Amino acid sequence: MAGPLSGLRVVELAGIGPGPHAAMILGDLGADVVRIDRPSSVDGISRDAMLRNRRIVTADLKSDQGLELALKLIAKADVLIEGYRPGVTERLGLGPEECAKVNDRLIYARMTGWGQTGPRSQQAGHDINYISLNGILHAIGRGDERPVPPLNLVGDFGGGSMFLLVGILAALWERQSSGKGQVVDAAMVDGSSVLIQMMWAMRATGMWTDTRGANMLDGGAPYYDTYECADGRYVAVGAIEPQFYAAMLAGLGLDAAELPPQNDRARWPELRALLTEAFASHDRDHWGAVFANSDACVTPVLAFGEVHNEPHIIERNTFYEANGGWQPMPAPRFSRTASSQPRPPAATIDIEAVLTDWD
Amino acid sequence: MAGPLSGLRVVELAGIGPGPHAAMILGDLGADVVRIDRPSSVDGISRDAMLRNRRIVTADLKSDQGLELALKLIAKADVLIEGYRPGVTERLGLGPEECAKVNDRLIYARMTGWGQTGPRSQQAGHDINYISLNGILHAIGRGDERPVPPLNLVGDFGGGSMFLLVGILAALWERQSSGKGQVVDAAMVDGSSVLIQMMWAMRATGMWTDTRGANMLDGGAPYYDTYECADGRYVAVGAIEPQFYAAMLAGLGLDAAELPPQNDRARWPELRALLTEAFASHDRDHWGAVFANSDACVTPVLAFGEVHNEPHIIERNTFYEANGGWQPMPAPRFSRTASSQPRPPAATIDIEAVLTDWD
Ligand SMILES: CC(=O)SCCNC(=O)CCNC(=O)[C@H](O)C(C)(C)COP(=O)(O)OP(=O)(O)OC[C@H]1O[C@@H](n2cnc3c(N)ncnc32)[C@H](O)[C@@H]1OP(=O)(O)O
Ligand SMILES: CC(=O)SCCNC(=O)CCNC(=O)[C@H](O)C(C)(C)COP(=O)(O)OP(=O)(O)OC[C@H]1O[C@@H](n2cnc3c(N)ncnc32)[C@H](O)[C@@H]1OP(=O)(O)O
Repeated sequence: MAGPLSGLRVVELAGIGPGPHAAMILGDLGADVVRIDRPSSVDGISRDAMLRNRRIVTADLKSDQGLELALKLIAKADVLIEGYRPGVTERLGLGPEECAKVNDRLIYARMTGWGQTGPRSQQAGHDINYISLNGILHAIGRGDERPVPPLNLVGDFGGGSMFLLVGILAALWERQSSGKGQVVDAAMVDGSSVLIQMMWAMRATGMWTDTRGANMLDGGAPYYDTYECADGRYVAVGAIEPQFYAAMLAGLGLDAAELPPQNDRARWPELRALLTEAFASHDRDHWGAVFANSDACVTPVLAFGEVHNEPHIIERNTFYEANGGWQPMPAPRFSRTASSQPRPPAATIDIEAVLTDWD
Repeated sequence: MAGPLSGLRVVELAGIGPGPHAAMILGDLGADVVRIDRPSSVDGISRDAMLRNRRIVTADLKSDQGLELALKLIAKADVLIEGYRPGVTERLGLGPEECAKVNDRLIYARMTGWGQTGPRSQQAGHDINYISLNGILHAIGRGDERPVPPLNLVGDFGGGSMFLLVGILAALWERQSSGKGQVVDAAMVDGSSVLIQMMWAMRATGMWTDTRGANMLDGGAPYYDTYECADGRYVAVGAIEPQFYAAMLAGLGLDAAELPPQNDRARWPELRALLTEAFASHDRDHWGAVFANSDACVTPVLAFGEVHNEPHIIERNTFYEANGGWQPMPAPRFSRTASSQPRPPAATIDIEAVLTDWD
């Protein structure tokens, strides 16, 4: 199996959102990932590209046979991933303490939103809930409107699966001294809070306020925002540094002497009005040309369906084609032990066949 | 030094955004992290909490002595992090090949937005630019408005630092088998694409559209969005699963029989209006009480300044008091080798000291 995690063995108790995303990435980087789903489920080969780089197996974990086979897989593996509510694996007989009895090398990775304990620890939730409690959601969107969810990128993935991954891999490094596994407790409410550490840093030094839409990086700054062009499509401007901002102004045709200072916040309304009228005067693809190879920090805001036509995307093979759609190639990239193209979802395998393989 | 990464040595070439965030998380988990800044920028003790769990040293990397001292660190280290444009470390004489001469075990980690090669590889940029090219930014915000940046959470951190960490720690695992380092190439345009793999998966199966504000998780669904309350504050609703949705309706006082179907998208505007009126008739904290211990997936949207007073946050110690204010405690969490509270940024030390300390 190609990639730096060749030889790493992972058991994933099938759930939704962060658990499978983390499992995907371990698979992507060469891990041997076996996913146990319920029989009531799997009516064919999966159509869900997120289940790439998997072997799927079926097993009623409520039955004693189910549990036994499961504990035999875990015995032969380096990592377990579960993202059920706290208590669920315990009650199945697949809890950490049970796992520690058949494999004290196990990295026992627990993916939740609220964490393992505390008042919300049994409440159902999704991304939007976890980021609502720690200040993140409130910071996202225009100042004249209610907050807008940043899809499920910040709680589920950035602050969720990715922290689970770092935990697993950090724990494997620990396991190199100690010869012992341990439990990784990844909660979206915690990981997302470390994800936004910069805002907490800036808040402390007076460089970030709680007012939505009134900061340097939330859309409040005219030089860090999107602009509507003549065709109704958009560009993004990120020209924070003064030298990049000056480069942007020259490409737009605006003389710096006729504008308010870049960082005179009291005159941001005027500045925005000027930049707005300028970008509105030509179409997105015009601005893409003007600013290609410039440091002006102006880029076209492409829709998903146009991404496959962008030269920089094509040339670095950020994406590959698979069963009626582009999908992203593994990230990040490795010079010597490169990942390979992901293996698509495969039909279910037998749990005995797998135990054989793992010897 | 507490945490799973005790004994890991990291040299960080000072930069902005994702590199410092990665180095911070490594530090948080107990890595020994030495950050080389330039003499010209360091003054007092840094007031940037992102620089916690560091030793800071200065050095003109353009001098003969600075280059030498730096190469002697890297000789003794496990990982190097740099986040300059491609070619920059090569020209300083700190490129991968030069480092491979003095330490074939080094994990050489390169954090960029656009990657190591390709047409955009020398273009200045910020988060908003990287996420504009791969479809992410276009998908964020309300449908009748221009896209809104989700701060710098998705390119810099979620698809940036976190992928640099996954690559560093995966490469360390590969090293245990191979005896050798390698180069990790973490590009924000790639990582953020993998971060949003769920949308590409959903797009392939006809369950995600390129129309902004018309999807299950972008704010277009009335059961996955924020709602303004009687007091002008907000709740988040995340009631995707029909059973949680039913529980929310009961708590709102709304008879399901009176309402359009949860997932009849043609009638979402109509459903939204009914839910809007309901949420508007009481204040945020009222809804917080009503739905505590519920699976209705309704949570108060707290501003940063309110987070310190939420019971669930307090009791799990998601934050600690610092210097200027509250900061996120390390994530994720480890049962056996737990992280300690971060060490605040401490004054510049002398590079020779570190070399003594390390050899
Ligand atoms: C993309 C998205 O929408 S992402 C979801 C975001 N949330 C999270 O993942 C955080 C994790 N915590 C949670 O909130 C939950 O996982 C939820 C809310 C997503 C699901 O809630 P629930 O449906 O109550 O599931 P919960 O995790 O509590 O339990 C799963 C059940 O399946 C059972 N189960 C698991 N695997 C199997 C199996 N192979 N065969 C049979 N039963 C099984 C468990 O034993 C449990 O039954 P029980 O609780 O009645 O004893
Ligand atoms: C918070 C935010 O907004 S963060 C996200 C920003 N984006 C990225 O990080 C992507 C990757 N990095 C970059 O694209 C760039 O570093 C930018 C766009 C951020 C800034 O561009 P530049 O200012 O041109 O920096 P670049 O990386 O090209 O080079 C930095 C210079 O610092 C110099 N330098 C670095 N360390 C030292 C030192 N200790 N002493 C002296 N000089 C030093 C380098 O030698 C280089 O000099 P040179 O090109 O003049 O030979």
